[PDB]
Amino acid sequence: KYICAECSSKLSLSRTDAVRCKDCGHRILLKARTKRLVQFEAR
Amino acid sequence: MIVPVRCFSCGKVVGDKWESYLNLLQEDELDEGTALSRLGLKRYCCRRMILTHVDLIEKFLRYNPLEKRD
Amino acid sequence: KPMVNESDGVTHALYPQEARLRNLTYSSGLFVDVKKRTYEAIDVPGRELKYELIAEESEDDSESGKVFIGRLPIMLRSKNCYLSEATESDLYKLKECP
Repeated sequence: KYICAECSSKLSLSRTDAVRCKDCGHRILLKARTKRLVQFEAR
Repeated sequence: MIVPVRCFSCGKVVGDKWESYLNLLQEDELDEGTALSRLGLKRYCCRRMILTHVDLIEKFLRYNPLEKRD
Repeated sequence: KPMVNESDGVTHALYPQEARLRNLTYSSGLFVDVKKRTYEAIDVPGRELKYELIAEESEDDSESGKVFIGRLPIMLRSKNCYLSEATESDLYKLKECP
């Protein structure tokens, strides 16, 4: 999964698809945080 | 940056009083010293906490973590 | 005004955010008019050459006369930059620091 940079539209991209937004057509794409929260210990 | 919850020196709590403190300044048009003493802030360290606070949370809030320029 | 042409050949105005994030260079383009003239004279030995106007290429009447000459960097907030006339809400939506 990913997310747009202007409108923050929800997008899914493959390993070959162009790195663009479908609605706004921008070239800046952000990831999405790990949906499953993972517990950790600081060592 | 939101108001500190506790006083760094005497352990007291000042976090909840910020909203009510802002009320006295323009609704009642009081001065700063009397407003500070109206809320039980008597040691000058608590007065230091409330008096010299820069509230930066109202500027980040008009903004998004995506696309700042330079 | 500053703008960028991608590898695909598409042209879009460049803004400081994209230059910062994408490692671009904030700059614009320069256009200069060029005119050409050809003179021809009969080289008679012992006499001064007298050239006469024959051909003059000047495309001032068409947009093709503007010869592209290069790209010039732009300093922020100067006259050309988009930031010059931006209000506080304009700076926020473009995400400037006021």
